[PDB]
Order: sequence, then structure tokens, then C-alpha cells
Amino acid sequence: VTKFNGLTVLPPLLTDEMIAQY
Amino acid sequence: GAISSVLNDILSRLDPPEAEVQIDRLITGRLQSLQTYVTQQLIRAAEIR
Amino acid sequence: QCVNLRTRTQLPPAYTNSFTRGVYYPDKVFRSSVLHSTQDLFLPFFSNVTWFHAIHKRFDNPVLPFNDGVYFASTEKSNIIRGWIFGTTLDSKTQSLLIVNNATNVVIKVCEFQFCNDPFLGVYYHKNNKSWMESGVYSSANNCTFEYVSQPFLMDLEGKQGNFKNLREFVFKNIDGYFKIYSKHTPINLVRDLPQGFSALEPLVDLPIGINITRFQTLLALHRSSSGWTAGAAAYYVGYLQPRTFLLKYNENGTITDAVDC
Amino acid sequence: ALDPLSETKCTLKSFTVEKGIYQTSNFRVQPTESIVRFPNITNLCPFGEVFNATRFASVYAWNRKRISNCVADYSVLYNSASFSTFKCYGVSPTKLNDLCFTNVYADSFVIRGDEVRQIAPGQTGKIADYNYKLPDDFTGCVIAWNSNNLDSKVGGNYNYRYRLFRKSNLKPFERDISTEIYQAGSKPCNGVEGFNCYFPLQSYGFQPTNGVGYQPYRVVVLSFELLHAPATVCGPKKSTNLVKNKCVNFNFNGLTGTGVLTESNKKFLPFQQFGRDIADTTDAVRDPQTLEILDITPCSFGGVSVITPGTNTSNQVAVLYQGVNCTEV
Amino acid sequence: DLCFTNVYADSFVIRGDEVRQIAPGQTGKIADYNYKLPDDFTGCVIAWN
Repeated sequence: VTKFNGLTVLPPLLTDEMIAQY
Repeated sequence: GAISSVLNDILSRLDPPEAEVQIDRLITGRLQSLQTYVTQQLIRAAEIR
Repeated sequence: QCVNLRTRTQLPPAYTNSFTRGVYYPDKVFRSSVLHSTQDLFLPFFSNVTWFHAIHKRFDNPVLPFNDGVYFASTEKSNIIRGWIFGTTLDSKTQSLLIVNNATNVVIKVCEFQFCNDPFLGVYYHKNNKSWMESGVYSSANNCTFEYVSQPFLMDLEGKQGNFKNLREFVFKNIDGYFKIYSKHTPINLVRDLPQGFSALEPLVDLPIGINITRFQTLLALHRSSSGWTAGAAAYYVGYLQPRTFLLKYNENGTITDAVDC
Repeated sequence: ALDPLSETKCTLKSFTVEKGIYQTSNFRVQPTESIVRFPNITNLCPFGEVFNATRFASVYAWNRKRISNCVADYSVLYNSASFSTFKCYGVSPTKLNDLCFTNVYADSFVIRGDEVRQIAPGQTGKIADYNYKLPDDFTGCVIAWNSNNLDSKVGGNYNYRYRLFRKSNLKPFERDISTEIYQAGSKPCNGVEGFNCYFPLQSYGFQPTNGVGYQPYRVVVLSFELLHAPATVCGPKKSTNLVKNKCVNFNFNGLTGTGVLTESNKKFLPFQQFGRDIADTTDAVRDPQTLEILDITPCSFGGVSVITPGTNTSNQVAVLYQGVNCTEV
Repeated sequence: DLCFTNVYADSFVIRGDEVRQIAPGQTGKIADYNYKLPDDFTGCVIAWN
């Protein structure tokens, strides 16, 4: 699988390392 | 429907009797773009639910 | 001046197929690796462009219009084109434009030029000190305020062997009075009367004259060892523009790479 | 307006705050200095041959004058009310000194007192149907002053002419100086004086004893575009040195923004003044004086959230800044 | 039928060329030096030769 006029992207709570441990 | 697309273009050229007319056509045109984006993101959240 | 040259003959309107050349920069804004569309006065793709020539018993110098724009393309070897003539009614009634290069500077003279029946620039004095000097085009010009001179350069007019490596492309258009001129020089490998490749034109000069122009003309470099001269070896083309939109594919360097007709 | 604990209470509208996170406001980074820049020009525009001329041109046989590459003192003729008619609709007349334009197009002529009001964009009249009318994109306004004491002669100033009749309608920015006769009736006059064929050229009967509707007015229309191209002529502004590594408000011949100014490291063309991205925002700015190209990157970003426990337990709170590196803060 | 708190009566004198220059938000010769009206002008004008 594959802008600064008030737009923002929030990071998720569960990262990619904690999903693979579940 | 305004004279320009830049808020600094209308403010630095026109008079404040006229500047309240062209800005009103820009706030109304840009508020409908946000109401379409929020409503479309709210229906897409129901598919991912 | 009043007597037409010996080489006047009627020629049939033969045409060829211009494939993809004729794309230019429509705005002054820099882009990088984007795909942007622009509605501008462009040349259509895969259209019929008129083929003209010039030899020592044929010469094509007609009176052609200016309403749909001129796409001027010429490939030469010894710089036989000595400029252009732009005008509306071709006398001293209104403003007429004149382009003549003296191999150091191109001058832009917009005055009330009184033209003859057929203008010519003949090159003589074959013994020594040629210098391609200025010489039966007009007789009188006055009551004008438009004078302009360009930057100095040094352009060659000698006889070179091999393939036709001096290909010149020109676009003349005046929107809102601003007469803009595009130019691009690229060496090509000519096979039979047509170029191939992809190269965009760059702007040269933009002057706000503001004169209604309906016709145009060019000047040739003649030779002689009114009717006593004889024209040289040259070839040129002339087309028309149409207001159609196009696509402009940019690269990482910041120039036009490809274009798709809409 | 004192602490972030009570600042959450003006958003949630409550005196007891449940634990969690709450978005309150955003950042606002102040700029320090203003950057202005204009190319070096010292010439004065030919205003003496426009307003202070003895004789003028005619409205029938007008000639548009071009003026460029100078500086315009618009604080002597626009401040002083030494003119009879001066109204302005599209340009604010108080601040022509800092906005810059490419070229001004002036037409010096005279008309009567009943003809200075009927010249307007989109409004018809005796000038707007046969002599001259303005298009819809006209940006500018007019200077008009009464001149009955000097232009009017005792026997009639017959140096000036104007048109009465025209067989067709005007299109904008065109000159018609043809002497073709008008055919109003069915008989072909073919340029000969007769019935229903009148001579459209008429001289002015300028006399100082006439009415105010026929009094002569020294008028001039001025046409110029506002921020459509790289500009050449504007008023007496002052220069300011270039400051880097700080986000400020820059004014590069009208291109106004707010952001840091770093050096550019990409390919550019000698006939390119600015660069834009896919989002149609300015990314690079050409310097009018030096041969340098800068980069545009904005500041004043990020959101502010307040992490707090319940107010029933304690009152120690914290604050989290969203998505901003706090080395600058 | 509609009444207000305080009527501010301000009397002065001008010429006949200055009667159009007194307007809310309009720049004029009488406005920049002597008497201008703001955007909150609520009233009107009585004049006589």
C-alpha cells in the first residue's frame, strides 16, 4: 500500500508496534 | 462572485464600505466547502463502523 | 520599387502534417513535477500547416491574415529571413510594424511606413566587406513615437554544410495589446520537409504597443552579381491558432516534457 | 485569561472538569519586522504635459498617452481639492503610494459640463455611444476641473471637435476618425450634403457667458491594472534590508505573505518571478534588486490541548502542544 | 412612533459644492479635515440656503 492552511493529521493512539504484539 | 481570490487583494485595494461586500461573498462560498467535507466524512465513518 | 520582381508565379496551397510541435509556456509561474491544465490560445495537434519555399524561379510572398494567429516555423542554413513586416492597411494611414535585423540588434519600428508594391532586401557587393548592411522596402516614415532597440548579440550568416541544423520557431500574438514573441532554436535531423521531437518555446520580449493588426509579411535576403535581383534558398511555414485547452506534464527539473491534446 | 485550568472552564462552560484531554486554542506566532522591496527607479512621470498643458486634444480624435518607468507623486493632486469633479469607485484613493502598477494610460481632452457625468463603465450617453466608453474591467477614476475662464474664447474656441452621429455601436478601446457621412433616410446621399444626411463633426462653441451645462472641463481618464503583472511605477516608498531565519510579513511588489525566507536549491528560469505548488500557494519569491531567489515556508501552526485530572482531587494541570517541535518554543 | 435616547444636533455651514461630500464612509474634502461620518451614522441632514 502507498496543505498547510489549517490541515493537520493526528497520530493514532496504538502504534504499529503494539498492534503486532496483540 | 467576488472581484479576487485573495483576501489581501481586496483589502489593500478597496474601501471598507466596499470591502465588507466582497468578503461576504468569500465567507459564504468557503463555508459551504467545509460543510460538504464534514458531511461526507461523517457518512464514510458509518461504513468503517 | 514600383515594378514587381521577375520571379512572380502562382503556387498551389500544398500542406504537410505538423505532429506535436507548437507547445509553449502560458504563464510565468514555476512548476515542478505536476500535471496542470491550461485554457490558452494554442496550436492544435495533428493539423495541416502550409508549406512554403523560396528558390532562385519561385517566391511565396502573399498577403495572409492575422485573425487566428501565426505559427511561424523555418529551417535555414545561412539566415535568409531578414525579419518581418506587420501591418493593417500597408501604407502610411495607420501604424505599421517593421522588424529588420542588422546581425547585431533587432529593432522594433512602429511608424507610418510608406511601403512600395513589393519590399525586398538584396545583398550585393560580392567582392569584399559584405557585413549584411541595412538597405527597396519603404520610402517615408514620420509622425510616430514608437522606437525600440534590443540587446546586442552576434548571429552568423555563413554557408554551412551538412543537415539543416538551424531550425527557428516563432509565435506572434497580441492579447490586450501586448505583442508577445516566442522563440526556440534546436538542431534537428531533417529527412523530408518535417521536424520531429518535443521542445517548448520560451518568451523573448513583451511590449504594450496596442495596434490593430490584420495582415503580416516577411523579408528575404536576395543576391545579385526592383527586378534585377534574385531571391535565395529558403523555406518557411505558416499556420493558425485555436483557443483549445491542453495538458502540461512537468518534470523534476522544471520544464515541459510532454503534452496531450484535449 | 490567567491559567490554562480556568481557560478550559470558558470552553466547557462548567466549574467541575472531568479528566481527559480538551482542545482549547491554537498557536499565534508574532512577526517582528516588515519587509518591503521595490526596484531602483528615480525618474518622474510626465505630469506637466498632461494637467499643466495649454491646449488639449479632442474627444473625437483622441490619442492615448503611455507613461511608464518613473515614480508618481499622488499626494499633491489627489489630496488637494483643486478639481471640480472627482469620484472614485474601484480604487481607494488614499493609498496609491504603496501599491504598484505596471503602466498608466492617460487621455488628455476637454468636454462640456453636460458630458462629464455621462462617462461611466456600462452607462450610455452622447460620449458612450459615439465617442468613447469604458469596459467592465476598468480599475481607476477620473480627474475633472472647470476651465470656463481660460479655454472659452469671446468668439468661440474652434480648436476642438466632437462627434454627433454614428452608424453603429462602440466596442471598448477603439478609435474611429473616419469622415463617413450618416444616412438617416432612404435616399442615398453618398457623401453629399442633403436631406437626412448630416455632418457629424462639430466644433465647440466655447464662450464664457454660457450655462454650466456647456462649460468646458479639462478632463483626463486614467487606466491601469492593479496587481496583474510585474510592476514598474509607484509612489515614493522606502526600502528595508533583507532579514532571514525569522518568519515575517514580506511585501515584494505586492506579493504579501507570512513565512520564513530560506535559500532556494532548485532549477529556475530567468523569466520566472514566482513558483507555486499544487495547492496554488506561493513557494518562491524573486528579488527585484539582487539576483537572489528565496523560499517560502509559513509559521504559526499547531493546536493546544490541556491534559487535566478531575477537579475534585487536585488542581495540578499540564499542557500538550500538538504537532510542533518545541525547540522554537 | 419610534423614539430614541439622545438627539445630537450639530450645526455648521458649508457651500453648495459640499452638500454631496457629507456621507457615511465617503472620503471628501470636508471629511479629511473638518467633519466626517463613521459607519455607525444613524440619522440624516437638514439644510437650507
